[PDB]
Amino acid sequence: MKLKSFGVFGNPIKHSKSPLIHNACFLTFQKELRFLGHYHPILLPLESHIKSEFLHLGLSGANVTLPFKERAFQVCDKIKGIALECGAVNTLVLENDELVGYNTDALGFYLSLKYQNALILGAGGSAKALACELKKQGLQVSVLNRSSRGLDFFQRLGCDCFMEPPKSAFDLIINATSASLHNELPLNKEVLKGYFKEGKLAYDLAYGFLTPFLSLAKELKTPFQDGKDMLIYQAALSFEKFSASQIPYSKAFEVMRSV
Ligand SMILES: NC(=O)C1=CN([C@@H]2O[C@H](COP(=O)(O)OP(=O)(O)OC[C@H]3O[C@@H](n4cnc5c(N)ncnc54)[C@H](OP(=O)(O)O)[C@@H]3O)[C@@H](O)[C@H]2O)C=CC1
Ligand SMILES: O=C(O)C1=C[C@@H](O)[C@@H](O)[C@H](O)C1
Repeated sequence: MKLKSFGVFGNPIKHSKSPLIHNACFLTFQKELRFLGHYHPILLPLESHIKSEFLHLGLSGANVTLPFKERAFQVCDKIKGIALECGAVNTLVLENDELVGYNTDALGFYLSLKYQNALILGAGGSAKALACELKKQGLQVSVLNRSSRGLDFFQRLGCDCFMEPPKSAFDLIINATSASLHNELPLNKEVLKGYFKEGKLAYDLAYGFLTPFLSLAKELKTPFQDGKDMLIYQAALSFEKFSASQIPYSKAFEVMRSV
């Protein structure tokens, strides 16, 4: 049997539960796979090059997490599937000696979600995949962000874009910023309170602890959900891509969910 190398690129990366759930799958499916796969956390400098590192490390496949998903989109040799509409790549696979990118956040988020409009906080890789997905489900989408960079993408999708918080009600209030993992609110506390009091679901992408955003939803008795189901769904989808589409995602998902 041959060894194959995988990982997850990020900064920070120490929080990531992607190694745990993937490694479990690589062991569970080793015979099917006919290789011995191992998945590492990989802390990348803010100014390194995703493609060069992937190649230098000899990876067969990787995930990409904050703050690299839009950069991954720019450096792939080839993009496939819905990533072509996401402006963001979270899944890398070496295919035909080329670095190919995919996006599993869009469908992972779809699957994780059991609504007519949405407010997305955040403009980065995760927010782009989400906005693309929600617009496809027929939702109205508004995007509120700190900065005005990277908003052409949301305008062309047909979203309403803001730097000043709109005074209107949103069913879904989604925290797709990286504030939580640096552990601060994505927005002013009082503004956020008003959104929650009229909202139906507070959704934070961060997983593994109670974020300031979700603690405040909790405090107000607004229904809330963290990033765990999305993590596992996108992970499974990626694993399917890692396997060259041999292991079906639903098979990975059951192993990942239990570990
Ligand atoms: N459910 C799950 O398990 C998943 C969760 N998500 C999570 O979503 C988060 C975002 O990831 P990703 O999109 O790749 O990261 P990016 O670095 O691509 O984007 C992060 C965004 O958050 C914004 N932001 C950061 N700090 C603040 C702040 N204090 N206030 C308002 N906005 C802020 C940034 O704005 P600016 O440009 O102004 O800095 C940027 O728009 C991460 O925590 C990631 O783990 C991602 C995938 C899966
Ligand atoms: O925390 C993680 O390990 C990840 C989170 C999301 O950004 C995913 O998109 C990424 O592929 C892996």
